[PDB]
Amino acid sequence: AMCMPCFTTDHQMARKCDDCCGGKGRGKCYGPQCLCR
Repeated sequence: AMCMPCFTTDHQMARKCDDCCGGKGRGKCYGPQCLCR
């Protein structure tokens, strides 16, 4: 499912997840998975 992981130890996990998913607000970190909308 995931675009990439979300690691809480990476304080920029939400920005990286957005980058994976195409830009601002497009990715959500839901537990250990970055999921694209």
